[PDB]
Amino acid sequence: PRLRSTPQDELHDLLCVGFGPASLAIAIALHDALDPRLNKSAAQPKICFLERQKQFAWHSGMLVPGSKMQISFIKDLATLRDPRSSFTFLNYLHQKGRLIHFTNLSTFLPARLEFEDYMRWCAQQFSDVVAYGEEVVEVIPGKSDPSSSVVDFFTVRSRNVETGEISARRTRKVVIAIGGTAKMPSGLPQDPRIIHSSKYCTTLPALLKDKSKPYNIAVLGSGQSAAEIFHDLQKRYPNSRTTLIMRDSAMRPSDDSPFVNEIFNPERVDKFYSQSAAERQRSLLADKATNYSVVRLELIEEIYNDMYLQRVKNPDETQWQHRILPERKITRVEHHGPQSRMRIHLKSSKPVKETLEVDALMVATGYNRNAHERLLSKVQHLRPTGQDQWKPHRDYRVEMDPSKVSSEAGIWLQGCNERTHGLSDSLLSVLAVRGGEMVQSIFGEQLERAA
Amino acid sequence: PRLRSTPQDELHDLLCVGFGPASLAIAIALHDALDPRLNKSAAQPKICFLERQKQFAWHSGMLVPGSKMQISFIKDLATLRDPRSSFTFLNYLHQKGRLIHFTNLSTFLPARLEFEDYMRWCAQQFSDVVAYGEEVVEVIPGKSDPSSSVVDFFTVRSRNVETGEISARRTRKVVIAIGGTAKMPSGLPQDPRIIHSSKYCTTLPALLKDKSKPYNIAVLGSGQSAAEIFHDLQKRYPNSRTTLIMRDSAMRPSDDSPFVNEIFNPERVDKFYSQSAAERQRSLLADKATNYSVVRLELIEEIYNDMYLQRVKNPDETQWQHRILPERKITRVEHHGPQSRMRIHLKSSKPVKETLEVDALMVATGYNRNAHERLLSKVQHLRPTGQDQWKPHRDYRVEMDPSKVSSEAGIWLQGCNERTHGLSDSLLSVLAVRGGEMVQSIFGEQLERAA
Amino acid sequence: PRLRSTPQDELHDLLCVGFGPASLAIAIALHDALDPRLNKSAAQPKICFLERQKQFAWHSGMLVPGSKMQISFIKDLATLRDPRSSFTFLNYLHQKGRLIHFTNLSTFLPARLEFEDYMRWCAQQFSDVVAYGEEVVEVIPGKSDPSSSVVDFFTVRSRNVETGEISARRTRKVVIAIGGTAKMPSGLPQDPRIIHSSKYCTTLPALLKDKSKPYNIAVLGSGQSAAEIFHDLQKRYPNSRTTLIMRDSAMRPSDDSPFVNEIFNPERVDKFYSQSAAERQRSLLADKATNYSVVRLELIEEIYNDMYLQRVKNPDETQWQHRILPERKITRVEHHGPQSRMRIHLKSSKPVKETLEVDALMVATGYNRNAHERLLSKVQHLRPTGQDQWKPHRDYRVEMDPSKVSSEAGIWLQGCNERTHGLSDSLLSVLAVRGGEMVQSIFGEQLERAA
Amino acid sequence: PRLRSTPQDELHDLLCVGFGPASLAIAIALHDALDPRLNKSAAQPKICFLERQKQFAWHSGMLVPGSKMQISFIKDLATLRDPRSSFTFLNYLHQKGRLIHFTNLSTFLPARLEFEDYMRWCAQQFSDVVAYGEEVVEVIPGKSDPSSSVVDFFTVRSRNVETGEISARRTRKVVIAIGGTAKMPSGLPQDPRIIHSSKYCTTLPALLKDKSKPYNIAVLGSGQSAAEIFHDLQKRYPNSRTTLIMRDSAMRPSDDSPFVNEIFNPERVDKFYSQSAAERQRSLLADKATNYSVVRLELIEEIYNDMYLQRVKNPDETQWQHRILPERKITRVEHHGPQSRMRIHLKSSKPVKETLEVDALMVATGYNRNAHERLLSKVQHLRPTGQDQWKPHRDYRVEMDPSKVSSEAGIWLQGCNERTHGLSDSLLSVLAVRGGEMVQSIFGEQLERAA
Ligand SMILES: Cc1cc2nc3c(=O)[nH]c(=O)nc-3n(C[C@H](O)[C@H](O)[C@H](O)COP(=O)(O)OP(=O)(O)OC[C@H]3O[C@@H](n4cnc5c(N)ncnc54)[C@H](O)[C@@H]3O)c2cc1C
Ligand SMILES: Cc1cc2nc3c(=O)[nH]c(=O)nc-3n(C[C@H](O)[C@H](O)[C@H](O)COP(=O)(O)OP(=O)(O)OC[C@H]3O[C@@H](n4cnc5c(N)ncnc54)[C@H](O)[C@@H]3O)c2cc1C
Ligand SMILES: Cc1cc2nc3c(=O)[nH]c(=O)nc-3n(C[C@H](O)[C@H](O)[C@H](O)COP(=O)(O)OP(=O)(O)OC[C@H]3O[C@@H](n4cnc5c(N)ncnc54)[C@H](O)[C@@H]3O)c2cc1C
Ligand SMILES: Cc1cc2nc3c(=O)[nH]c(=O)nc-3n(C[C@H](O)[C@H](O)[C@H](O)COP(=O)(O)OP(=O)(O)OC[C@H]3O[C@@H](n4cnc5c(N)ncnc54)[C@H](O)[C@@H]3O)c2cc1C
Ligand SMILES: NCCC[C@H](N)C(=O)O
Ligand SMILES: NCCC[C@H](N)C(=O)O
Ligand SMILES: NCCC[C@H](N)C(=O)O
Repeated sequence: PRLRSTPQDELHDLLCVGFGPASLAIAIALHDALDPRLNKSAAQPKICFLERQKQFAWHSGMLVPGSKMQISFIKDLATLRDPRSSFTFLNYLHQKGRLIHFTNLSTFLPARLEFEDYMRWCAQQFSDVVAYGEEVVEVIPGKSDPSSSVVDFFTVRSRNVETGEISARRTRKVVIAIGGTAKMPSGLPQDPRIIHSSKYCTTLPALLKDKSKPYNIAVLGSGQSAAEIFHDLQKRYPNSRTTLIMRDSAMRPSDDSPFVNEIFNPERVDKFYSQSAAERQRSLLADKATNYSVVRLELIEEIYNDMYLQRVKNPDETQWQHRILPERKITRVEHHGPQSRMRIHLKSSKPVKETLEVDALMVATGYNRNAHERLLSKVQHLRPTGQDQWKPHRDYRVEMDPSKVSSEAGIWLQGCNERTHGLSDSLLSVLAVRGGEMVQSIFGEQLERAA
Repeated sequence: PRLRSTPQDELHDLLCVGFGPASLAIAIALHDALDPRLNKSAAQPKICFLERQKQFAWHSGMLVPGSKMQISFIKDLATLRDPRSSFTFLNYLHQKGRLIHFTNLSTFLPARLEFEDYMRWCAQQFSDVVAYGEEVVEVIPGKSDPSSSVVDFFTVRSRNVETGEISARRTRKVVIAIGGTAKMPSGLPQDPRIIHSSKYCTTLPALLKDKSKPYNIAVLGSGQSAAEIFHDLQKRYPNSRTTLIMRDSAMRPSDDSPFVNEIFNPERVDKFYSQSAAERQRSLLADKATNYSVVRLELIEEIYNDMYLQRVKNPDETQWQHRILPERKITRVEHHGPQSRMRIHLKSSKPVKETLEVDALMVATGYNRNAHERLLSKVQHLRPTGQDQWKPHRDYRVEMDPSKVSSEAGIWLQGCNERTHGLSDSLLSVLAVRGGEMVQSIFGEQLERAA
Repeated sequence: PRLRSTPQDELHDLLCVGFGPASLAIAIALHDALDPRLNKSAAQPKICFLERQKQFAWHSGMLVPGSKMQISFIKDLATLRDPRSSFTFLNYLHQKGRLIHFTNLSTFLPARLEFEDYMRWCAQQFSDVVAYGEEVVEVIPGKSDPSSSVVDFFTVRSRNVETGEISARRTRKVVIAIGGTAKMPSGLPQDPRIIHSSKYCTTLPALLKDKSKPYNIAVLGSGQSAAEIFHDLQKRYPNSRTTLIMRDSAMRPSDDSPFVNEIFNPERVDKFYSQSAAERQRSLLADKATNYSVVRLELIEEIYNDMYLQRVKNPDETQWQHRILPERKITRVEHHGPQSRMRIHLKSSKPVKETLEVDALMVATGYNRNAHERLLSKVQHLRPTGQDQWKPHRDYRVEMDPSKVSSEAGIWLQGCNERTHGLSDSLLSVLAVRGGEMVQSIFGEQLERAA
Repeated sequence: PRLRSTPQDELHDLLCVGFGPASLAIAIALHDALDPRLNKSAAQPKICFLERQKQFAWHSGMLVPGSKMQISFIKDLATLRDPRSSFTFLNYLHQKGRLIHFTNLSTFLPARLEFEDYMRWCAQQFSDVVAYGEEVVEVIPGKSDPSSSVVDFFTVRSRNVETGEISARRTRKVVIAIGGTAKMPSGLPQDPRIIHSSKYCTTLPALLKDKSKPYNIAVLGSGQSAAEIFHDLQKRYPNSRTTLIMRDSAMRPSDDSPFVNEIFNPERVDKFYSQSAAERQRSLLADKATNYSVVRLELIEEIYNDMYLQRVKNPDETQWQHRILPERKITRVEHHGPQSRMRIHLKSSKPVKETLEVDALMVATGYNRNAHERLLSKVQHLRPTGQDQWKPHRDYRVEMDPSKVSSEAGIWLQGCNERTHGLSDSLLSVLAVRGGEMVQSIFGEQLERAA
């Protein structure tokens, strides 16, 4: 099958906000559900994806040279749902003439560059139904009978990133799959020299143009992003003096041990979801080291080894080209001085220390997943009376007042539901299976008519 | 699609001798070629497989506990030809409800027990076209016009392993895929206590019945089979005294390094085949350590570690429970004595040493691949005049005198062609791709009519 | 030098309670301080060690086959203080004729069996100054002038483990290095079938005598001890049905990552000690995963793999020979029934489940380090007024009222000071350096006279 | 003890030619034999070492960034002889304040930079007895009674590398420990752009000065040196186009498997030496993959991975920045052209291909160990009549006619005796033990007088 485009003016069955991996997994699952080769029961649903980037890209600001996936390739966008799918990583390799060559690597962990290209190869097959350069700015409730008190569609308004014009599309069902936004410490001032990890590859080279210059560059944080940037900077700027600032005492290893890791299994979502709010909070805390503020062991070991080599060359740590400053917090940033370097004031992170002069501060402090709140502000009144937070059901559809919203209309959330669905929610871990679940939840009636 | 059985009395399009992995890969490729889901161009060919075992089994005498595949699961019976195939290892796992669980192991190397079950799961889907308990004993030339000098079919005669009756099936094309036979040193006498590695799991427990008894058991050889048996015996018979006898100075590691390993790539068969006899002989020798008389490093290290632990317990090697005797050869076996133990006489393997008294000698000396010669003795006269060896073309069809044999008739060899096709010939390495190549070579005309 | 014995009746310079690794490291450091070859400045101090075991043994109840050290051999009993010492692991190997052979293993982690033998080899060299089979039962204050209010020696009373007779030795200085006692859940009743991990190898075989019998054996806990026992039982009793009961959701991996692991460095003791009580408590919690309720990754992976193999054989987890039951707690133990099996009642560990019938319950719930409290009850009054807990100084000497105790008398604690000295206190990590520090603290005046 | 210098004019007991690791191990063993702390039996022997380098350096032309030892640190210059020695790698680390830090790396394989510094630290302690900048040019026989026919000393003549003046020293005993000389293919012409691997770090940067320039650089060979240079060039010159030319089909992995590796054990020298010439030749061939024309697996895998990444970026191998050209041999080098690039003509190495234009050719073709022949030309007549090759005894002393040479005079060879003493001869493997053996062989009489 081949998904054809729907004219902008027609009522859509589904409109998806964002075309990152989460939305792409839904597109793939729909294709597969409509394929007679895979689904024996298999008109076309009217679907559109809106993506603010001008083309498909996966965390392009963090495509650090040599960076690797932290998940088995088997957990791609189709395999766990159907290994026979044309959208598996192995079939992508076969199509590229690279399958035997990848096999000879004996690794489950492709370069992030390669995995992005896999997803790009998948994404390109849906170009007819994806509108790029469209930033969704609001979702507005709609009534086919404006005199009634029942909402039965939604209008999704997006802004063209190049022209700035506003387009509207109407749909019975909306999916919001917009990932996360850069989290910045509230104490830090705004400055072109202060840059979030998410914009590392895309904006730092424009600030620090000469790769041979002895720049002083600090990195704030101790998670995977902070470690990757710290390590890369030492290769990208060979004569630089880099400094890793962390409030913890040390970089800590990610837990990928097999029993613990079973929390990422697709079948575990049912189990997690059915737990109480207290139990879910308890569970997420207990398993935090699988995902948050943690670094892959291999990378920790490499950075440690690099530090040891500095010790061999010079026993005085204060003279090392690259340094780590643990149990520190930034208390003041001077950035109005005549020189191109900022002055960073540090204290102990325990409940006055040194001063650093730097050309740039990379801030690897993670992400927030609350941007859907702003997009859904105008539909908040459709929630049950007195409810001031969106409550996703197991099938990811948000709860709305049944007396206010028709059964045929709804809004689903994707990627922002860790609190209710578990640690796998924001990752690639369950995307293949979740895509299949989403297609059933959204298009079930049509698929049942064929079944 | 589903391959239906052909009545014994009808002329077959293809008859395959053996239903091990090589024949199974052909069955799978044919299924896939006939599947409209995978091949858009896709009556049924008349096909039968004859297998001497009573059911599908893969080296059952060597299904040693804990034994592992020495090849990536990606090199299964379909993936390298088509990752979308229902016969991939990953789809097998999915069907069994085990895919996520295998993923969590982070290994490319399943237990041999698991891989056999994968192949058994594949094999069971062809039960309608496989006759088990049928040992093929001869291939006889046939002439549709007996007064002419042109052969245009073959009669394949098989012996029922239970009843002993002789059945005949006629076919235009024959494939011989019968693997290897046990290679035994010519100096060794016949004795129930002298057993080839291929019969280890199936016959040794019948000889040495009490698992707690202090048996003396020797193992001859230094390849993967010898190492696996040596290591297993120490677990199976905890109180036994085992001795590894080898003519080499040491167990040597298998070469699985990535550049060298590319010799096993499916596309390399073309390159190898087109080389001269001298070059091919040279090439096979240079790369011998990838496959022959070699042990997986991990297993060498485990055995070595076990030996070290014996040293900790006792510094006198002569007192060790389990011993390795390198650079030795057996010169005499006494096995007519009144006691249940044989007397093995050893000398240096260099161009008189000790004596061992043992309850059993496991002989792990490898395999010969010449059994097709006996089966094809009655068709030898169809080869070009003066040719006293079978010459497989690139497509595995043996050369026959075109003035004696019709273009529609032929015999293909599988698994015994290392001399012409390379080190991957006897392994699982190229089976998926080779199956596809075989289906084209044998059924091409029919498939072209559909294409 | 060679430490000669002191007659029981003479006033000792030092008496050490316990001859485990901590006391042995002090003996070694004293030898080394007195050796002219190592210390250029170098009468004999009057010293005695009292050990309740009949000979040197290191956690003999947990010398599980195949069990390994969780610390580099470089952190032996001398190397970190002086690599030239005759008491290094490498010199032990050299003396045994095993150095080259160990080198060829390429491991930093010897078998626990080997490391015990290293320590036994060290211990045997101090046989003249160690009294075995002597259980210290009390430390009594002594006054050379009984009419005065100043304590200037201590009497250490011990009970002969064979004869039961009481011996007394007088000393100016005492070291208490008695390790830990078995920690048992308070809810469990006393029963010969309920056995702590510390008595696994020494007492379980006496209870379950027939190694081939299909016993049901449970294990309580999820730390290294629980994992080792769980794994071993499956080898020791091949036909048994084992069950691992844990309150956590999963076995979690030990953190041995290099930055975090620096907390075990000898120089870090100064840093840890100088922190506030609050900071120390915070620090110990943050780094808990380096030592407590954690399993070596390799062992987790092996157990996981064994579980997967059960899945291959049978997809129904309830039928598996060996099982893990996570998030469970024991609420009732029935052990008065006519059968030889106890009935264990389980519930969820979250704030009624199944029932198990077992022949034995192995309880791997860790250790307490409070036994010094009982031994020092009669000297408690020498602490500063109102102080109801022993307060070790940096040099491990407990604080006593200077107006009550002479400067030449004192009591040191070893191995029970994690709260004040850090996570390395109970381990082998800092023993070499700590031994040297202890010798200076205790014998400094004599050593200064030579210096 | 401290070895004092001998005036140039005095008769020496020993003169050693070369102060690389082999001579340094002798110096260390002598120190240790004379140390009362280690040898209880312990005037000073008159000794001098002559070294052509201006200071101690270990293969400085191949101190490639990130390069690692291929041998356990335990096989340092003392440990296998005496772990108590002050000259062990661990004691070096302790002295540098780095022991705990190295321990935390969990590696047996220090950087070559670190190991050189270890050896430099050892070497500096013998500065009084080492004359640097002295290139030995000949050994001349000497007779204390010139009218007699008996040689009883040797004169060693050396050339000052700075002034060019000739100095002579007289000695009863000589050791030649001069390592190897650069082996170059005889077909290659002399050119500043054609450089042996041994001069990579020291001379290539002087030829290719701009690290950012898009140079074309070829590497000839497929051993460890060729792989290290190939890999490093890609980092040193990021915009370069590198090409690895090899006559073999692939880089092959070094055999470091534990049983095979036992050939490097010090005790194995006795066993190897006592074999016949035929057996020794056979043995060296069988074990070639442990040392010659082989690459460490880890490095092969890294290079392979780098090649795969090029494939991801571009499926056309001809466009890759860095390429490997297997089964090739150089037949013509054009190097008289007006451009700065040479033209290299390649053919198949099998019994016309492409053309490469390159700025430099690195030639990693190994070493010869025959330079002692030139130095000993004037003493050849002292060998038994008709003997045209030097024959080292087990103790490394060359055979001389007893009627021509006094028992108190002799010449020993070190590092060039693989044919007679085995594969460990040229390596660090047996240096500690061999040093001890050499001290006994040379100074035994003096040491026996003390014993
Ligand atoms: C550097 C990095 C590496 C990672 N690597 C891994 C890994 O190895 N394995 C793993 O499982 N997880 C990984 N993750 C986790 C990651 O969250 C998932 O891989 C994945 O990106 C989640 O997909 P998503 O579609 O939910 O969110 P995203 O990938 O963020 O996609 C959301 C999309 O919505 C678009 N969008 C946002 N706002 C709007 C708007 N208003 N209108 C229109 N479009 C909009 C964005 O442009 C984006 O394309 C990584 C995360 C980071 C930051
Ligand atoms: C113990 C062991 C482990 C191995 N593991 C691996 C591995 O991990 N990876 C890998 O790539 N290679 C491995 N191999 C190599 C092995 O040769 C292939 O895996 C595979 O078995 C080859 O398949 P085949 O069909 O050519 O031969 P076989 O597997 O031997 O199958 C031939 C079949 O023909 C039947 N047969 C024989 N004679 C007759 C007759 N006269 N009439 C009818 N039927 C007959 C036999 O019963 C058998 O079923 C292993 C080999 C051994 C011995
Ligand atoms: C199974 C196990 C394995 C371990 N493995 C490691 C490892 O790999 N690495 C590591 O660093 N740590 C390990 N540890 C931590 C362990 O605590 C230390 O290795 C070490 O045992 C501490 O030595 P110690 O002398 O302080 O205590 P102990 O080893 O317990 O020694 C105390 C001694 O005092 C004796 N004693 C007790 N009471 C009396 C009395 N009243 N009178 C006389 N004598 C008495 C005891 O018999 C004992 O010999 C392990 C612990 C366990 C339980
Ligand atoms: C790049 C490289 C890396 C290696 N790494 C390892 C390793 O990891 N492990 C290992 O076991 N082996 C290794 N080797 C093997 C190596 O041969 C030994 O490590 C070691 O160098 C042998 O020591 P030697 O003293 O015999 O020879 P050399 O190290 O070559 O020392 C000989 C010395 O004699 C001097 N000399 C030469 N001619 C004269 C003269 N006419 N007069 C005066 N002085 C002279 C030289 O300047 C030199 O200092 C490596 C070899 C190379 C090339
Ligand atoms: N940060 C990525 C975590 C991936 C997870 N361990 C999984 O297997 O799904
Ligand atoms: N449980 C033993 C921990 C040992 C510690 N990682 C150390 O290196 O000292
Ligand atoms: N090329 C160095 C080889 C070192 C050798 N495997 C050894 O252990 O001595």
